[PDB]
Amino acid sequence: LGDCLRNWEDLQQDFQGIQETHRLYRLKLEELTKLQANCTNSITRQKKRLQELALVLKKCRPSLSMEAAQELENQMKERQGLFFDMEAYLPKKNGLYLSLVLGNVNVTLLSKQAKFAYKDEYEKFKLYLTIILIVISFTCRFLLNSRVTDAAFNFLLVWYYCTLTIRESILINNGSRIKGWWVFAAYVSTFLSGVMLTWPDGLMYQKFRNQFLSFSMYQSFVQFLQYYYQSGCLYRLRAEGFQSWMWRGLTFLLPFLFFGHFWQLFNALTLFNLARDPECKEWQVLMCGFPFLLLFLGNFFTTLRVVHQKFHS
Amino acid sequence: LGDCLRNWEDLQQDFQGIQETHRLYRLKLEELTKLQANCTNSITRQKKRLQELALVLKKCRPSLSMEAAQELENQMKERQGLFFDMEAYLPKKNGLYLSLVLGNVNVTLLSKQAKFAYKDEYEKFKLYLTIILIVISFTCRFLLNSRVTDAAFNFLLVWYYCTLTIRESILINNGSRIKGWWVFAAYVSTFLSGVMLTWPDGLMYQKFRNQFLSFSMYQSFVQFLQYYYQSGCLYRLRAEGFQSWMWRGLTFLLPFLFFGHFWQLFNALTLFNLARDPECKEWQVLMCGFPFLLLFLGNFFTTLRVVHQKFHS
Ligand SMILES: CC(C)(COP(=O)(O)OP(=O)(O)OC[C@H]1O[C@@H](n2cnc3c(N)ncnc32)[C@H](O)[C@@H]1OP(=O)(O)O)[C@@H](O)C(=O)NCCC(=O)NCCS
Ligand SMILES: CC(C)(COP(=O)(O)OP(=O)(O)OC[C@H]1O[C@@H](n2cnc3c(N)ncnc32)[C@H](O)[C@@H]1OP(=O)(O)O)[C@@H](O)C(=O)NCCC(=O)NCCS
Repeated sequence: LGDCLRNWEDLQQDFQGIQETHRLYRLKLEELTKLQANCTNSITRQKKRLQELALVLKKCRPSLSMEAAQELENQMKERQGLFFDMEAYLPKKNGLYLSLVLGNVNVTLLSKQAKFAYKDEYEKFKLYLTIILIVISFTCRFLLNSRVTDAAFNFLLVWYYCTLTIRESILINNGSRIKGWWVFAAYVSTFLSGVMLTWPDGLMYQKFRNQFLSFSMYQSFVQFLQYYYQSGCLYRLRAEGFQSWMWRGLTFLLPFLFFGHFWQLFNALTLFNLARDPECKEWQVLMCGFPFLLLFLGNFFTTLRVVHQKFHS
Repeated sequence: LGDCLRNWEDLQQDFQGIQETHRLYRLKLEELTKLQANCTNSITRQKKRLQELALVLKKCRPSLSMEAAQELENQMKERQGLFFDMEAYLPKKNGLYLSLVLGNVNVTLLSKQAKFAYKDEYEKFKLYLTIILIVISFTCRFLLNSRVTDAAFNFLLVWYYCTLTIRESILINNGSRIKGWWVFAAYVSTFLSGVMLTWPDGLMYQKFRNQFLSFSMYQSFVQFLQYYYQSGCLYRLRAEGFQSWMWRGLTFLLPFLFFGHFWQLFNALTLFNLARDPECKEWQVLMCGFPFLLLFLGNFFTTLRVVHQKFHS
């Protein structure tokens, strides 16, 4: 009717406004997309030129005011670190893994509150799937001696460790100092739980079923303590007394980490004593004992490293 | 030395500049991040108010110049589509699936050349993994009658269909009109290839091994024709004569799509005749015949839908 168009025009009176407002935004979006690329080639050509200055300096300090020359070291150690806080608000480019899974989308959070809010969502993610991986691995272990439910647990374990590699790769390019092992221990665990699906139900599977299930039920319990430490370390780093918490959550975490690292060792030697048995006929016995042997030496000799660097600091 | 610092200062004569330049960028980045949210709440409150105008009109046209009332339709048919080209340069928010896998990162490409360059990379991705899924499924089918290599093919098939759901979900929020089935046919195929790993090597597996392997070797060959059509429809839509190609690549695609849809039907009825056999003892016989029965009715009655809408246009 008449008024039916009267309200139709009182709403398009400002549709000229957003149409006007959306012009001055795609213009801002396009001039901002060039300020990023401008600011990216200019701090990357200086940095590659900066290290060139260091090598020209590195060769002389052995041959040589002993520190008058290394007074230039702390001059380019913070500056190269100044470039790192610069490059933290510039869009990076995906690595070989994210370009595979996601393509060439941009995954860098261009804020300091957005890297936080994403690393908080990441710790909550590992906690919510820890409440599922400890409820599904408890029925599997105690309530149901089945194989369709045990294969549904390894399909969650595979999907949960594949989602970690993706989320730990979005953290790694948005400014996270995740040591190389922790991102590899997820590929090793996806593999170890992948060869766990191909394992035919038989006599060796029922002899390692209780060990694997009650370990990945413990490995979820220790991820409840990792959460409360990890999320307490990122909610306190945002805002001396922080090393009194860090050296308290760690003291109450290491015994539960080393009881887990020596359960992976025990889980490996088992699959090596299940192989020497004639009733064994499956390669999956040996090809699980090696991941449990990698995950031991990798996790153990890295958690010791993390404490060897925190002891000095 | 002396000149060793002379070049140290000639390189930081502009480090005051980028430090200056990087201030005026994070300021632009922060005022742009507010222009997006400003422009997002203003075209979403008008749109939800726009449909309100339509319902206030929709009730009167049956009860009632009746076309002077319905000329309001095409007045807000493209207007609501005008909002769709607006919202195409604003960052969306991830759906329930991307928020699971990726978190709350932003995955929308804010350009028209960036949505193209990402949908081109997506078609090339499906082509490169089609050359792997046709080389690994040919050895499996003809060269190697093994089980560790057949389980390595289903682990690629699972990973390939899980990477499609992620990449088809980044397309869907960056402006792609992918029909609901095509994104579901990937969850059905991941499941069907997931219950293909749990299938214990036995007597029923060796009776369906040749069918499944030679189908997923055909299904890769038809993805060579899908690529050259999909990428030909993507490089021509960028730049009458386009319906002469579209109705030619389609004419040479439908016979290869319906020979594939009636192979999924044949693959389903087989797993229903492998169940009625006493020598069958595995639920995986039935739980594959249903996905092959979904993938038939879903793919077939959707490819017919796609041709039923292109016939009218
Ligand atoms: C000591 C420990 C508990 C955490 O200490 P930490 O202070 O967080 O480690 P770092 O000082 O090296 O910091 C590395 C960065 O990556 C994170 N990080 C540390 N361990 C990580 C891990 N396993 N996975 C992902 N991120 C990790 C840290 O939060 C930090 O992030 P940020 O600097 O961007 O904020 C670590 O050894 C750990 O997490 N071990 C788990 C291994 C395990 O599960 N063993 C049992 C198997 S049954
Ligand atoms: C007809 C067909 C070949 C493609 O026609 P089409 O014109 O591309 O489809 P539409 O017109 O509906 O367009 C839908 C959108 O999603 C894309 N699309 C179409 N089919 C798609 C599919 N299976 N997967 C992903 N995207 C698809 C289109 O490229 C288009 O993208 P865009 O508009 O953002 O540029 C389609 O039926 C198809 O791809 N079928 C494949 C199913 C199959 O593999 N069967 C054999 C199984 S053995």
